[PDB]
Amino acid sequence: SAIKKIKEMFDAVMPEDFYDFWAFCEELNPKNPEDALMDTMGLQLVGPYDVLTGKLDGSSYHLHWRYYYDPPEFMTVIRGNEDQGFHIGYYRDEPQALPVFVASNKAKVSCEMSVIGENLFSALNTCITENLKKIKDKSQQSSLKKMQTSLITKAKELQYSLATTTPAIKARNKKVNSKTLHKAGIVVPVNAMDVGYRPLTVTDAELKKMLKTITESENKSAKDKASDELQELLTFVQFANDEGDYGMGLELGLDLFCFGSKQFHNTILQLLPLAYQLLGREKYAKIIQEHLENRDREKLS
Repeated sequence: SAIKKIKEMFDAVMPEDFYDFWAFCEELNPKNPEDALMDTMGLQLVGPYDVLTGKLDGSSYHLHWRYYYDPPEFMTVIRGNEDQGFHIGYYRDEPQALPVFVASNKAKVSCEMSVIGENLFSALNTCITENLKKIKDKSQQSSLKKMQTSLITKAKELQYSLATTTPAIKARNKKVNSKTLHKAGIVVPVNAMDVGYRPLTVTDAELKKMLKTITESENKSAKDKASDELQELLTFVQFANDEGDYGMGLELGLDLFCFGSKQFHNTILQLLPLAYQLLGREKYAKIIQEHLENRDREKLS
């Protein structure tokens, strides 16, 4: 019941910890399981969790709670500080496949992704531990230190790891071709002849200086040269695409997306839609097309 409507609206299969985490929250706040973490740490379950609540019941739902710097692989499930744009979501290399780990992002700070666990129990344990080190009252150490005890004990009965990193995550990081500007990483197939990925001709630091000059610099000389250096990269990507190294177009597309400048929107759908479809990741091609279609938004709907 809950399963078929999540694949009805969000076209994706959720892990076991997704459903177990809602049960854990329902034992905390039975009326409003979504707001079980609200008074304690100020987080609310959203995204595919809104199917379990019923605020949206009666295509366009992937974008619902998709922040500015959320790549197609990222799907938000918990929202937080609205000044920082803090939120937690599942990172998923392949749309068919299950999420590889849980990650958080501060959309109003940078595009960088922070891996906080393999499941949402470890994700919450990481958030609790970080919050406990910051100065607070005696009662707010009391109120949240009880939730850590509750979180710990339910994680073990259900037998979920609470570590920040797990062997599977480390094994996945071995297969990453590039960290990307968001630092979460990209994984594409690479055959025996080492075909599939191709690194960028420029490093990440050099690349940001190239994009900065294009968007914010007053030297028609320097900005045209940097713009021409971007064309060389774009021209290298289609040589790679012709030869099968699809991963480079995926890296550079995500790097432009990570920079945040809306000047590169047209250039991003030059890269990522074509990349995701050559990689056999059709849905992620449709994600990015709609996200840049309307990127500045009231994430509620």
